[PDB]
Amino acid sequence: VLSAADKTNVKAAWSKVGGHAGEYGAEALERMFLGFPTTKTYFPHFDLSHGSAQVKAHGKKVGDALTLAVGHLDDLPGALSDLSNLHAHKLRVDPVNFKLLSHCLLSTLAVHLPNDFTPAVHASLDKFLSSVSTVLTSKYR
Amino acid sequence: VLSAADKTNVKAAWSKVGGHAGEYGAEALERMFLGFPTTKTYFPHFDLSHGSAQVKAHGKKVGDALTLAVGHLDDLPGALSDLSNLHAHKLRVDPVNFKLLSHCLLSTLAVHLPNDFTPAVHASLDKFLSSVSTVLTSKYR
Amino acid sequence: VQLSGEEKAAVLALWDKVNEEEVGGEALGRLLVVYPWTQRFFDSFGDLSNPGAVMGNPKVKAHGKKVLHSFGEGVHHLDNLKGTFAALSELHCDKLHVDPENFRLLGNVLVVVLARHFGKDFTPELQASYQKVVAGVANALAHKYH
Amino acid sequence: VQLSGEEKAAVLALWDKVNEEEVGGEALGRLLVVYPWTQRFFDSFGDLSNPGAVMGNPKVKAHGKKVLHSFGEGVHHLDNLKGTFAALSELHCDKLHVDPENFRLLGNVLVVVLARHFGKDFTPELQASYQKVVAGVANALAHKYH
Ligand code: HEM
Ligand code: HEM
Ligand code: HEM
Ligand code: HEM
Repeated sequence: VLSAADKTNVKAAWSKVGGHAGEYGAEALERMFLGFPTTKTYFPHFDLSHGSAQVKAHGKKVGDALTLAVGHLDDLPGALSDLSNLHAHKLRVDPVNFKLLSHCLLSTLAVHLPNDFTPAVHASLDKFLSSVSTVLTSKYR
Repeated sequence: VLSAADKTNVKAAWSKVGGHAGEYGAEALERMFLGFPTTKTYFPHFDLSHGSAQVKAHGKKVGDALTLAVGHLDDLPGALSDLSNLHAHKLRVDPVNFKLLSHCLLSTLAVHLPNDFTPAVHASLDKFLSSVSTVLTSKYR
Repeated sequence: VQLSGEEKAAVLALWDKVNEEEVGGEALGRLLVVYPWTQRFFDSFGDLSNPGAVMGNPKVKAHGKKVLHSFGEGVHHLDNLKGTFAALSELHCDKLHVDPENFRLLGNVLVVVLARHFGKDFTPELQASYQKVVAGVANALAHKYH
Repeated sequence: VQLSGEEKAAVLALWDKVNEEEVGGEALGRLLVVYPWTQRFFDSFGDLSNPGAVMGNPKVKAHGKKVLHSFGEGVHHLDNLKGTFAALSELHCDKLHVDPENFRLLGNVLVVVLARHFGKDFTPELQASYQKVVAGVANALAHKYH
């Protein structure tokens, strides 16, 4: 799914994200919860209020998870194995929700890095998110 | 994506299919053109008539291609690269179409092997078709 | 929404031969096994760990009979689907929050189950007609979406 | 297919500021680059091999403007989306055979382009309102299908 050009684009794109991966992850979640309320069903035990600290902490987790994946593009299945088990077997997240979060992540990146979010970057990042999403929804014990 | 258990199910199930792969592929196509007319778009030069020899001849191709894939479950990206270049780079087939053909292929199998098309085989066969589809719709070089 | 004159006839003719007990249950059973994330809405049904427990589950078989009953009311009220499913729409969409895409998956699984029971009598021309019915039902259920 | 009174106000107020040419051309261009199979419908426009050729193509820019103008009709007729897109629904579904999922994909690309153009002003609350508009437009275009 990911070509060499895509891997290059991703690594370079994440380099611009820098240390803001957690902030972006948090904002993306806020955008997802408001834009698609259905996703809130998965976080009953959360305080989804405006500026919630729980969402902020979780955003950080999601952001680090993504930085982790960018470092292991040639073996996402193994580097994200524990995460797949959690989302696919334990949580049983509808794969549709992953498209929602990915779209909200791209939207957030477009807002903060308008000059760097080019068509090519957008395209590779999208394939990247799709790849990560497939790994987290597949039950390949 | 394709676990060890799925692989065994796929190899075992395709053996029950045997030399009928071509026939099934041809029937699957016919079910697709009728059930989802939107797919006839990619075959303007085709005699999509009932009992067409062109459709029969093409079904054979699809059939052998899948038999080849079952033999390379551990390296589909390499084994199917020429078909990925064809469908993704040249034909630019909308990925939604692959889900339609996959569905029509499973329907065909349920018709001819109702006793072997158990829920477990149905699940593995579905993951197998999705993996093949991802590889053919991706531009990875 | 619309089927040809003898399309409806061939469709109903096949439905008259459908076993109200078996079909619905196998369809829900296959949905839960092939697309495991749907199991999330049926935890109260009990053990859905392996295909053996699912197909043999009593709740699944019973509920499937209900579901199969609904498609029926769908196959018989083609010209007025958005009205026959208005209630169920509010339930699945507004109450359960089931994503529309799943309505499509179950419709298709139902078609594969129909293909398994009727064999060569479930011709490509007939499946084509049922794909319209399946599409219509999925749309009506999604209609009331908010 | 509707929003709060305060939502419409916010949606329309932002539209006053949208340049259909700049936003439309970028949105169509990013659609063709991010989802390559959509290029299949615009071969008459010319070379769409790489992002450089696509974003600089005049046909792409001109057509993008037309598309954005249509969303504008939508935004100014949220209560009558089905009627506003009846003709385009016929064209895209019955004549072009464009799969509905693509109507949804272009809708999101558009929202991503709006986020890039308005930055921090395109708040998550504003986006949420636009996700409804985009959803409504896509559904209305898929009507003549089903
Ligand atoms: C590809 C994007 C995603 C990534 C990388 C991701 C990452 C993570 C990580 C790293 C955790 C656990 C962190 C920890 O152990 O504290 C987590 C937990 C979880 N994820 Fe995801 N996730 C993604 C998408 C989703 C989606 C779309 C949903 C559903 C809307 C979801 C629902 C959950 C839930 C409910 C938890 C458990 C939260 C808790 O109880 O603390 N995730 N995710
Ligand atoms: C997973 C299923 C698929 C497989 C394994 C597959 C396999 C093949 C093979 C083997 C060929 C090349 C045969 C040759 O060299 O003559 C081919 C050609 C082609 N395929 Fe597919 N295909 C699949 C899905 C699709 C889908 C979904 C479409 C679109 C509806 C499609 C459209 C075509 C077209 C238009 C050609 C060229 C036909 C011609 O001009 O003769 N394929 N495919
Ligand atoms: C075309 C598709 C479907 C049809 C025709 C349908 C029909 C029905 C019907 C008739 C009921 C009975 C309600 C009552 O007794 O008043 C029901 C309940 C329900 N449905 Fe569906 N349904 C469909 C798809 C789904 C899907 C895909 C899911 C989940 C992934 C789902 C989850 C449920 C649940 C959880 C209930 C409540 C069960 C209970 O507590 O008894 N349904 N459905
Ligand atoms: C919400 C989405 C969409 C809207 C609102 C939209 C709007 C329009 C409009 C306004 C026209 C102009 C027709 C005329 O000049 O009379 C048109 C034409 C067309 N659209 Fe779309 N469109 C949408 C999605 C798509 C998609 C996703 C595709 C295909 C992937 C597509 C392919 C075409 C083509 C090929 C034409 C003919 C272009 C020409 O020769 O002028 N459209 N569309």
